[PDB]
Amino acid sequence: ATLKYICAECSSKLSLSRTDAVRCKDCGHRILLKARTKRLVQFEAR
Amino acid sequence: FIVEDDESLGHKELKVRKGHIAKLMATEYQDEYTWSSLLNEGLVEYIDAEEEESILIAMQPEDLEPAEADVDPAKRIRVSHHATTFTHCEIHPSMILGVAASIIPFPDHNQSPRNTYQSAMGKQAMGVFLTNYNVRMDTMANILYYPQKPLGTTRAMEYLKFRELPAGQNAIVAIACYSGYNQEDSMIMNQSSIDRGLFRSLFFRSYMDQEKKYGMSITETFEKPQRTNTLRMKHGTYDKLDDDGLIAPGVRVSGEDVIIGKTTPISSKRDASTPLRSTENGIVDQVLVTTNQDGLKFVKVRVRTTKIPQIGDKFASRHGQKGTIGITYRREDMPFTAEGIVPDLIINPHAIPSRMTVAHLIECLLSKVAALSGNEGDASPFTDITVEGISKLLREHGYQSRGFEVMYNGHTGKKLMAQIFFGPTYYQRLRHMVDDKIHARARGPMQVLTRQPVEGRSRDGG
Amino acid sequence: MIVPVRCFSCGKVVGDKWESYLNLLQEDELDEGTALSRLGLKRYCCRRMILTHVDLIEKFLRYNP
Amino acid sequence: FDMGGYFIINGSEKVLIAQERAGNIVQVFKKAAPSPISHVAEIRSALE
Amino acid sequence: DESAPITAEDSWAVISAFFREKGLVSQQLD
Amino acid sequence: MNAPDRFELFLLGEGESKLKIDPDTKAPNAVVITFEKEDHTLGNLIRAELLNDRKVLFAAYKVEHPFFARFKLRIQTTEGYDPKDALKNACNSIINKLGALKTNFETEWNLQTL
Amino acid sequence: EEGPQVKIREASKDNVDFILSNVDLAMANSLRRVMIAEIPTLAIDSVEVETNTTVLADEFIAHRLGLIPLQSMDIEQLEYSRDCFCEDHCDKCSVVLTLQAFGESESTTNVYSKDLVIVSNLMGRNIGHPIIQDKEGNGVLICKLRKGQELKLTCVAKKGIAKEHAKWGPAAAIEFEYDPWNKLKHTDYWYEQDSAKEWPQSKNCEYEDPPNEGDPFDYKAQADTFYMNVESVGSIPVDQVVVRGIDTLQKKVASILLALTQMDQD
Amino acid sequence: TLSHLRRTNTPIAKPRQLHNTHWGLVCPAETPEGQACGLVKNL
Repeated sequence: ATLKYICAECSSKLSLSRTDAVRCKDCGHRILLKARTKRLVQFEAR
Repeated sequence: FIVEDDESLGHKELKVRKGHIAKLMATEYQDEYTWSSLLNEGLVEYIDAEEEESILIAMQPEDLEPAEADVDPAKRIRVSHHATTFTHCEIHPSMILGVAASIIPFPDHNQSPRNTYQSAMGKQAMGVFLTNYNVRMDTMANILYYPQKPLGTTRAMEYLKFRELPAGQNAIVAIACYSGYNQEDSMIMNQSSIDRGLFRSLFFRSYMDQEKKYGMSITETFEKPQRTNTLRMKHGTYDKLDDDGLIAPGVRVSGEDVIIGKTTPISSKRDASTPLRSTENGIVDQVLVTTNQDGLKFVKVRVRTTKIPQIGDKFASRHGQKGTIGITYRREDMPFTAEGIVPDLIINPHAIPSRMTVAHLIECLLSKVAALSGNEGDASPFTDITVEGISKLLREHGYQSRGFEVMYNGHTGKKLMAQIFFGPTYYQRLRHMVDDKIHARARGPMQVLTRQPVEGRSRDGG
Repeated sequence: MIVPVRCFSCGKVVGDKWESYLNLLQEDELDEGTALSRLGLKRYCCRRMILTHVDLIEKFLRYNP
Repeated sequence: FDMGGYFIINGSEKVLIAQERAGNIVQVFKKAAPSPISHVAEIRSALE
Repeated sequence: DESAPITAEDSWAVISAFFREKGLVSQQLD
Repeated sequence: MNAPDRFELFLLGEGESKLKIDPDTKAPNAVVITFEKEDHTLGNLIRAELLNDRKVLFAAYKVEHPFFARFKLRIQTTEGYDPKDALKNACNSIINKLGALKTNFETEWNLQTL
Repeated sequence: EEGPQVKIREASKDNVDFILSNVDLAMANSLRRVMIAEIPTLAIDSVEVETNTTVLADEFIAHRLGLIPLQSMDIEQLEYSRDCFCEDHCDKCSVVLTLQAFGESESTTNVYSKDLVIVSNLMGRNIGHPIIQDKEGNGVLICKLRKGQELKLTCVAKKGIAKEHAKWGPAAAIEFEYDPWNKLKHTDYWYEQDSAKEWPQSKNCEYEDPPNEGDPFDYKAQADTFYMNVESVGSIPVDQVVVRGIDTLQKKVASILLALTQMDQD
Repeated sequence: TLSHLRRTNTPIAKPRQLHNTHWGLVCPAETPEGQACGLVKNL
């Protein structure tokens, strides 16, 4: 049900915004990816 | 190795013995007798160049040691063992070589220089530089879709971890004249194969940006702006940016689209966004928001593209055989061999006589053999292998002993009056493809001091 | 990095024969060259395809998310 | 598989390259027939 | 016989042992 | 980038015909038929068969350049016998021969075990 | 019967060794090529990746899915997209397959072509079925994944042929030979001492009578007899890969007569 | 990557050449073409 970022290790849908620093709940590992986009992407089969 | 004749049972001889050895392959199997042992048990010594001055050395532990009480008419011609003084003896000669050279097959079969080049292209090739790449944000990187450990090899590779991270493909080569496109150093490459995934490669690039700060509190920001005073933005289509000012991975970015929205307050909306380099185009692949010591929002985006071998693309074997594609053909147009098989490559016969790289020539035979037997052929430096010694093995398999084969001209299906040297060969796909250089300009960005066209294809220059 | 479905040169399917072949090695303890002929790979083109591919994926798999 | 041996400064992987430094040796050389100098002895002097 | 000669193919075993402890990057490390 | 679209190897585009017949002036009674979105497969074939019609004084074909799927076929015949007609037969002939082979092949296949 | 006849030698479900007799070379080959590049088939040509966590990147898998052979016997009754009046595809011109996987197993889960699912109406006809010949029954390994790695796709297969791409071609290889004892001298063997010994013999020498020295050179000799052997992938039964061959080729040679007609009115 | 790790540099009397003493210690064939050729060597 919706999300944003991710733990680069404990991969746990996080999410946030301005001034909320850039950490995680427990393990700090301030890395954070950004997960996919809902809108399906289409590809060439060759 | 040390030789001290201190062998009350005969002449001079290596201090190390088949026991020391079996006592090593014994530690090998368990994956207590290391290297440090062979050294603190005085059997091997560290000889620099200076000391090397005052010693004699044996090439091979055997041949250059026993007595003289018939000789193959195909092998080479090694001198003699005219001396009973040998203080030390070389582990193996092929250890004079360095990283690069140690990949080159049959190096002892090439014009000295032909190796010197190949010792510079193997650095322009593509493979797998590490295995943690799906987790690396390095600016620019190429991965070869389907890597293959080379048929022809070198014992030296085992330590260069080659069979684990190769850098090319064993392609069914065909040295002959055909359409006329493989002419003057460029090949005709089977399209079909190219389709079934031959030589396809990955391409990752990654931009970066921080949020510059100023002690007197003034901060840049990652947002999705639009007009509102300044106007100084970018031509690109912002639309793709989410609100955090970043593109989510799934997206398909192309032209000069934006990848990072950033803003700088000055006394209010001046842009500092990052657009995908003008020429490139592809799919995002992984973004990532981080912090940098000072508490700055640090962000690296990475875009992935799949590059298919095209007509301008450059390629090369392992003998300075650099050459580019000239045209792609399909099995219909491709020259075939009764068996059914057909080539993936088609290099012109002319690129041989003066290059005088026979090694390349041989690798084909060695590989066409170990391709059938499945016994990873050995093409390591100076050894006891022969051409005659292989033509026998290939004959044991049914195909002509020299490699040639009969083939029929794909257009008609008639036989080809002559035969073609057919068979596998490892080929590296070196970077520097065409659509990364094609470049045109009819007026555009002009320098400021001079008022002449700018430099580089990157800036639209002339 | 995963088996190559279908042979470059020739064209024949070959993406399934991975495990089959890989097994003819650990279990039925055999020697390459023969294993292949049994899997049906007869001509070097669609032969070299298997005998070479290095299954990096397994290494890839071993990371984390 | 990585083998390290390099550093990691401000992000990038930096590699320090070996800096070679034959020298300090005497050699004598015959010079062409068209020249006033007959023979010479050279020596490349350089602080280890 | 744990004390006889040594043929070609043997040498490799040694070299193998070399890199086992050494590594292609020895220098830089040490 | 500059790579055409694969399907331009068989699909005729806006305003083109498989055929285009231009009358060769170099010699009397002879023609130059341009086959579009075609190649060796059909070219060489209609060329061989076309070489049997004892009424055909000349017949050769050629792909002008690999890049493009198309080819020119030149046919020459005995006066009072239009080549266009010659082309016809030579194809019918090719079909019929095939009509048999489609049959005679299946014949042998039904009689098989495996 | 009337002309060019055959004498099928060995023959299985995957090969069709046989002998084409009394035809023109041109024709043999003409056919050969036809078999290779222009036989209509079916295969994936559009992957709509919804979710993927694997180590194989999107377009990677994509490519693979295309190669994965699909059923195509009734192909001849599934219109090519480009002709079906529907804006971008329909059950009347396309097949839809879905793909879902999840790392439930605490030990590497394999994604095989058998995991494909047909979700479009088949209209009752052999088509779009991931062809299997694997002993076990899971053919073609698409890709692997670990812990909680997912992979939701959706494919659309269409017609297409080895001209538009090989992933369509059914051929996969085809033996071809003739005059096993160079009688027309269509070659000049390369040697070091004696051709005969150094240049191997073909299993196909038998079926044709040997040389006979003395004899002069036969010049009026043309080219009867060819020892083909259409192999196959599976998308089609080795036979059709040879029939439809002689068929498609034939249709073409017609559309030239047909065009020669629509051109006589003016 | 390895290759780059075992590299050697040499500032600025016939260096570029391949010396005898260079045997076994430095590679004979691996060096950059033209420019600074033989000034940069590989162990």
